[PDB]
Amino acid sequence: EDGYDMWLRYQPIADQTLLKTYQKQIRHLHVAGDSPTINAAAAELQRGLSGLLNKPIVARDEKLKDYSLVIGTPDNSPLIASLNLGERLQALGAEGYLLEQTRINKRHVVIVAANSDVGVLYGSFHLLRLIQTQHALEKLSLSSAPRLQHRVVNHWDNLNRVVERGYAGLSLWDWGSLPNYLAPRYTDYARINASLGINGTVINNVNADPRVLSDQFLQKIAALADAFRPYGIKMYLSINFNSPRAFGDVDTADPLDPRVQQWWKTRAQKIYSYIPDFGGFLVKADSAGQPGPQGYGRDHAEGANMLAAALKPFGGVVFWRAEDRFRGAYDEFMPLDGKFADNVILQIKNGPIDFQPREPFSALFAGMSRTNMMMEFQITQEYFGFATHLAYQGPLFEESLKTETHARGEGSTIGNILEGKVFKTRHTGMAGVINPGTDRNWTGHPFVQSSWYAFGRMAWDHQISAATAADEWLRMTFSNQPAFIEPVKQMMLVSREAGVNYRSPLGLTHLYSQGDHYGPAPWTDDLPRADWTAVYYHRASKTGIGFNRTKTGSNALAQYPEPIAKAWGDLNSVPEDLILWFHHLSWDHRMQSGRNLWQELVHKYYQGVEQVRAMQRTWDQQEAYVDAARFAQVKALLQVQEREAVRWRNSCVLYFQSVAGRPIPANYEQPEHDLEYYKMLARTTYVPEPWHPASSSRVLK
Amino acid sequence: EDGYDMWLRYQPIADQTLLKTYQKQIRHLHVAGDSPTINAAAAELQRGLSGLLNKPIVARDEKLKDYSLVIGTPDNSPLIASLNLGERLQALGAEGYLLEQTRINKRHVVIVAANSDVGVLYGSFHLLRLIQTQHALEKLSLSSAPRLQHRVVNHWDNLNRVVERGYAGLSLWDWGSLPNYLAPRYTDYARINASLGINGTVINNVNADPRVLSDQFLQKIAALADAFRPYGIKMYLSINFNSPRAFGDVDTADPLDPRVQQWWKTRAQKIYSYIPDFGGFLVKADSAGQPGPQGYGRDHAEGANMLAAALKPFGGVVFWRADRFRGAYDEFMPLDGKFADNVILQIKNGPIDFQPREPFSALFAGMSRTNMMMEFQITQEYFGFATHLAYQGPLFEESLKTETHARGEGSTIGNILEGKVFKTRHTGMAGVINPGTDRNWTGHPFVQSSWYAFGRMAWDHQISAATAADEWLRMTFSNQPAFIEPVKQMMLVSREAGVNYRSPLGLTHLYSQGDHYGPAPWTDDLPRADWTAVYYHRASKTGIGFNRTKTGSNALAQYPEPIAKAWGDLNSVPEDLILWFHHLSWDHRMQSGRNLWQELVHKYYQGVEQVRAMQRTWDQQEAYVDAARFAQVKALLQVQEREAVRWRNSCVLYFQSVAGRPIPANYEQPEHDLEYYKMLARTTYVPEPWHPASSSRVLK
Ligand SMILES: CO[C@H]1[C@H](O)[C@@H](O)[C@@H](O)O[C@@H]1C(=O)O
Ligand SMILES: CO[C@H]1[C@H](O)[C@@H](O)[C@@H](O)O[C@@H]1C(=O)O
Ligand SMILES: [Co+2]
Ligand SMILES: [Co+2]
Ligand SMILES: [Co+2]
Ligand SMILES: [Co+2]
Ligand SMILES: [Co+2]
Ligand SMILES: [Co+2]
Ligand SMILES: [Co+2]
Ligand SMILES: [Co+2]
Ligand SMILES: [Co+2]
Ligand SMILES: [Co+2]
Repeated sequence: EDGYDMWLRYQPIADQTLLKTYQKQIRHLHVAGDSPTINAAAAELQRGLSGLLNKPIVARDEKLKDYSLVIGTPDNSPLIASLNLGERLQALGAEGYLLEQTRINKRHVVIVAANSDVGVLYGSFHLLRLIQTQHALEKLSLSSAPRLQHRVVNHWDNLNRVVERGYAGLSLWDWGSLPNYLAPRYTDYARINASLGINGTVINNVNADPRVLSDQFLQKIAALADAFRPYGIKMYLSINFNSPRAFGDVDTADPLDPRVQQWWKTRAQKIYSYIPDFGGFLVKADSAGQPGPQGYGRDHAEGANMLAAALKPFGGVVFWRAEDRFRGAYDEFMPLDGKFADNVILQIKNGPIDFQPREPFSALFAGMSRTNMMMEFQITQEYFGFATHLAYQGPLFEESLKTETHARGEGSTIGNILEGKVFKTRHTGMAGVINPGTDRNWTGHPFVQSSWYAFGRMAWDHQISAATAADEWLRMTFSNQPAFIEPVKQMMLVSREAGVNYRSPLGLTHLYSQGDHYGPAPWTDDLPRADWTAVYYHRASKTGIGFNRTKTGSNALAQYPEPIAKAWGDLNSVPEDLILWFHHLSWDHRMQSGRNLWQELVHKYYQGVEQVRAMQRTWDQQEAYVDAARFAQVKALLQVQEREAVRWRNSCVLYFQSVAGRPIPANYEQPEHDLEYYKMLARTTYVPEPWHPASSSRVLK
Repeated sequence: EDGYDMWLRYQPIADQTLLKTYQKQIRHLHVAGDSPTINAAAAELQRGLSGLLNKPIVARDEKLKDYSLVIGTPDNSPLIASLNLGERLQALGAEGYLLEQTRINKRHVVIVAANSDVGVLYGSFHLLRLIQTQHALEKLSLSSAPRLQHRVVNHWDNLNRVVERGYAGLSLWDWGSLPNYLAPRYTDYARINASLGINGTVINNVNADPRVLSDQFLQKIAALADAFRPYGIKMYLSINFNSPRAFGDVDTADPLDPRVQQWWKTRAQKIYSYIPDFGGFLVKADSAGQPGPQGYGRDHAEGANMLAAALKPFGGVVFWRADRFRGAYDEFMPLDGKFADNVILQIKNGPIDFQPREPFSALFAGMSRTNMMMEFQITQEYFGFATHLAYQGPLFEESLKTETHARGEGSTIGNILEGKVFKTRHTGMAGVINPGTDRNWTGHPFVQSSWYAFGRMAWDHQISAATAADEWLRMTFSNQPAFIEPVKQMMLVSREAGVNYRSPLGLTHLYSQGDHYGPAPWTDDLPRADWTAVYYHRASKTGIGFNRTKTGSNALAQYPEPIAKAWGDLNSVPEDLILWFHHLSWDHRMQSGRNLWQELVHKYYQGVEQVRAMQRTWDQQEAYVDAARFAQVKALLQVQEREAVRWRNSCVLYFQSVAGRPIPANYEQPEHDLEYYKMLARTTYVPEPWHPASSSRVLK
């Protein structure tokens, strides 16, 4: 195996007793419909059932045979219509489905039924997933519908095909041969995403290139959209707010200028002439040298609404990305609550800083009550070790979605807020920055596939656990052997926390080398902005560490609902895993463990390395259950991870020691090298990413 | 089929009668030896014979069975030794081999016999190739030995994994996971190269990163060298001449400074501790802001010899890379004889820079006391990146069979390289392949054929482009004669088509600078005139061409007298080179009867028609090719035709604007005007990750 199939591995069921049972239950595949989407579902079931059941199962439209899988909607399949599903289908809406073992004219059947063709597609993938994961079909009766409307992936891909925060190869999109060459991989990409119910893609970098709106590129993009359409995936583009100027058509991009308004309306007309079901726009504006409305003295609602007005006649939406930097997004956007148009959705990262290994929830989610919102999670491992560290992100996503905000009573979880139940809003969604590439296994590190998987599962149902998604993924990707699943599932579940522990435990954050983000640099000071440095966030000194965000410091806690401000502001109740986000504490503060804060910091850094070492031992125990190639690859990558984790640990412990002046407790292995040595390693250790200039650095001392 | 196997496709022989014959001839595989290299040969034969013959053939060391393939050297295989092959075998040297149907102890056998283990490996690949190309084994008796010593590939790969002039993905070398992860692909890379007898690789860019010589990277590089070693491929590195300074160890890199001499000696000792059979260095120096000896007021021999002295105790070599036309010749000729015996001057086929046709580099006929090797380009820097179909076999054949008259008749470029003209110590050729992580290694499927042809010609420089194409098509696509003939001819015309729609008649250097994707024959006003196009063509209202005769730059005087004579005389100069050497009036009448203006138009239009004919030919092959590669090549040919039209229109309209002559009415008038094509040059996507032009946001 080389990862190309990801979790859609349609190999014969290994449990021979179970295989025989499936073979008895599904002897035929009945498909009456013939739309592109139903055809895609039929093709997936034909290849999937044939592979899993080890016999030729061909989709046919013929008189119903005993022991058939029958798929369709009441509108395209008279067999489905005859069951008179009624209210049972009503609950499923536009994208849901019902899977059920039943009878049609005394024939034994399993149905995949829906209101829409895309619901049939999603249900077909779930039916395959039940078999892939060795679940029984006898007495099957289940229905499901997605809990969020816009379930999207994001690709930070430059048109030169280098991917920003891209650790898995070049951009999938081969502009040089588009629109002429419809590569099979474009269809495989659509299959991967549709298998999770992902229904949208933003294919181009948020650091946006205006060329994507030119005819030259719209023709190429349309060819991708055509490949994606049968699988239910709408096309979206990141836009450059200054495009009217870049195209030399208008001497300003001010959204209140009628010529600018018209430029975008005319451009939307052009887009929809190529892509009649185009989803809309992703916008990064006035952030990091990206142009925006504030460049013309206008606010973000004025800019978003101008774009939204251009898209509204075509049914498009705008995904608008949202002294103490922690306070920034909330302070910028809270005054605009209620000012955005109904087809604008504010796309907000899980936390207020930037995808750090642990962040508290973004206060905007509990504060904006009159604005559509959507979550943005990161899959690509910008902060979790590129393609060389194993870091299943399921637990990060779950932790986020199940976080209680107390916005409006108990049950105001991030997930319930996203679903729209808390504040009663129109558009809902989640976006996942996946940044795959042309590597054979799409994601570089095999385990990044598990993070993509969990994100799509959770976008469908935000209460799905990291454990459940890992169990599925492991079954689908590797093995159904219980003795494999349990230890590898636990290895996955600990991997995120390991990555917190050897980098920045206890509420520490932003300790990375700038701007490449591969390795440690907790000493970083003196950049163009203080909030780019590490020292700004940790504030370590001889007496203590941490950033005071209570009422006696920046009072960022007042940005949160009262119950959260209260819990996090009191040392007696604040979780230790967030503590240094909100409190500057003396090194002698005693933690729950009985250690002082210095000792606890050291313990966590050393624990992260030990957790990696334990993952290595776990993986080595699985040799009998995994193919030799992927086995060897993951074993090797875990060796790289352990070496880097040691570098992280030694770099940060020695750095913080240099500031606190306390000894590393004697039981721990003392670093043989000094802090200067680790500063030298930070300057000289290869940064394994094509995009960031640090990978080209010739510094050797 | 996704290209990953390239030409090593071990699928059952499609001709059922032939398949049965092979199955009767090779029923067993006998391998007595067990060195890493013999094991690699055995593994290749096991997978290849099993695939091709559609039955399990397992390498064994057991009592000889009737109808066996028996491989080895006299030293490792008593069966082979028992044949007492003597002089016939020994004459094939350290890399040659004998393939022969014979008998041993009354058993019917086919032997793969050699003097060395790598010779067994090479012969094993040829044995497989005979089967793959549906050649008969009955009465087989054939021997071969390579005609050049150093048969190397070059990769212009940056350590960030972006490839310079790289149109086939990221660099293969995954530095972030090395040395720990020995990816299967590293072994497959070695297999591909060893199947052609390629015995060296320079893995990193000539625009050299000094970190390759650090312990951090040497550890990584050694892991690659380890993967390559069983396949007979030595590791080489491009070096940065300023490394002593970059490492902070010396405040100069002057090769006459004893501290510099010692720095390189110590560094070589370090390298050879990691890689005991390290091949040596490739060097690009004092070229385009690359550091070199001239930066310290020293000459290229002083610089090369300093590096060479560091490598000599370990048996390593230095591949030193060599009116702009007269540059090279005038720079190295004074140094002929001044280079050490482990220095080899690596010279591009022509004096400019891999242009679609160039006259031979005069250095090849001039340097009579210096080791030389050829450098050819496979990656399509000047032939359309990964979107154009351009088999390069004809370019390499054209070069290698060129008579130079260096020491009278018989002084072909190939004979010079081989050491038959000037007595020499080291011989070779280097091929700039620049593959990457794309599934098919080369982006465009047909770039594989160029890599193939280069490897066959490095082994035997008299192999034709046609012979190499025949083999590659059989191995890669189909053995059906009705397929082979038209697709072979399509391949053979593809180079010339790429000359014709870009720069026929001796025109050159008409590309967009510095990305090189599209036309820009109007380019003037760069920091150096010899970067522009107009410098080369000198087009005016009265004529076109560059005078390199005795009345102009006299570059022809750099060639042997019979070439200077032939090319200086309008009566004998080949028309396909004419504007390299003569500035001619537009009314000059060509052999066709057209005037030069008319002939220029005819050639540009011919190139487009040649691409359209390639399209029609390919469409006729749908029955013989798998659906996926069929569709891919079909689509790429559409892109190529669109780009060829852009090239033709841009250049014809440009030259028209200068000559002020009409395009004859039997040619289709361009869709738009010259300004429109200047706009398309600014705005047409440049499909390469490396060159900054692919990031250009210019829209007008
Ligand atoms: C795509 O830009 C990224 C950027 O690479 C990273 O440094 C950070 O600033 O986040 C940005 C974002 O989320 O837009
Ligand atoms: C690798 O550098 C190349 C360069 O990309 C190209 O522009 C030309 O100058 O040739 C150089 C060379 O052959 O060294
Ligand atoms: Co994988
Ligand atoms: Co870039
Ligand atoms: Co919506
Ligand atoms: Co574990
Ligand atoms: Co202490
Ligand atoms: Co191919
Ligand atoms: Co680069
Ligand atoms: Co030699
Ligand atoms: Co043809
Ligand atoms: Co005329």
